[PDB]
Amino acid sequence: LNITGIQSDWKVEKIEFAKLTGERARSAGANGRIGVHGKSCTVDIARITIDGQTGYGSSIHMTPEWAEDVIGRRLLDLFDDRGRLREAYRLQLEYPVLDWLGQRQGKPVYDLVSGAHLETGASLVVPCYDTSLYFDDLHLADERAAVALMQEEAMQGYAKGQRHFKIKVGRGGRHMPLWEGTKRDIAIVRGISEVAGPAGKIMIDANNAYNLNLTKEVLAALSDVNLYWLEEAFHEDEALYEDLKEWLGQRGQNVLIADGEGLASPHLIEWATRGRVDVLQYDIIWPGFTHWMELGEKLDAHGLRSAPHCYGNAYGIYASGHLSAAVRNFEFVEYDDITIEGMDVSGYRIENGEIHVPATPGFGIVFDDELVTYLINRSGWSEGHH
Ligand SMILES: [Mg+2]
Ligand SMILES: [Mg+2]
Repeated sequence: LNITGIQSDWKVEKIEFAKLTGERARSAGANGRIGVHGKSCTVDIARITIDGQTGYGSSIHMTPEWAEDVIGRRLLDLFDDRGRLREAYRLQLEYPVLDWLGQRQGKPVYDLVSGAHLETGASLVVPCYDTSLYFDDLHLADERAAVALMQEEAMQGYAKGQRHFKIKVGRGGRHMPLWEGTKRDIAIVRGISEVAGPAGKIMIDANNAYNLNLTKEVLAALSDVNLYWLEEAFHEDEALYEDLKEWLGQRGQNVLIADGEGLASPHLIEWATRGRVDVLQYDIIWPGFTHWMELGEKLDAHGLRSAPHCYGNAYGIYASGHLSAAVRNFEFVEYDDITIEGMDVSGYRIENGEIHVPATPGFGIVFDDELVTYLINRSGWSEGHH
């Protein structure tokens, strides 16, 4: 981030907070470890005002008491001598602040953070995948029926421009009997592979419901299906992933190991640098965008891949698209089709397995000021003044 244009008199004038609500296009069922996710979605949003101009973005871990202590601070003082937002402000304010900087400079965040030296202008187009393939089949006793239902769901995404798909597996860990559930996982993946076709990338996500041998059984069953990655087969463990990697190598089966969401092992990155994990999946909100810019740099330096987790928060989708400009080995935007009341994302569009990020200021999302003001006053909160 270049902050040489930030004037020292620009101060945080107001911070306001509200929870926006919406719905995903199709209700999401269970996954390997927990129950139905549902259709309702929310996004916690803050609106910051600095030098008479507003910026909007995701905000977490912020209380009115915390914000009260930030009012009156100079924007410059929120940054490192290296142009990086200080740790203390990231979760609460990085998104509103980055949006703000984009509004004030009239640039999309991707241009602010890319560190690019070549002339800008080229449209930002980023691979994405459909993450919405949950255990939506559990009400069906028949395996073939289950496959057909999941194929239809994949087709729904395909019609909306999705070409790559992540399929939840691990049905036998908790929700179905172990052996039947595992057979069904395999059959569903095969079925979706037929939908996606030869250029469609297929990922599977067990949400830790497998163990090493169950994982080997599933992978062997799916030899003829080109799987792009295997995500959270079981809780990350250097010894188990070392084994799996060697096993995959012996079979010449090319499947990336992906991990890192939730409460990750504190040694996961170490394990990745030693070759046990290929794709890292820390969440786009926590630890966040600034963190990911630094992490992405380190991962790039080791030839490791970045695939920020995003689920449960629609805002993170658009953030992920912008982050891609700052990380060489950026894999995909994890996409969930969500409509949030008051959050106009129409500048973005999906086409042929890619999300086209608009070149408009900040994150290119236009919030409904009046609705947000209502929500702030009704249930949210406000600190500072105009
Ligand atoms: Mg996952
Ligand atoms: Mg994990």
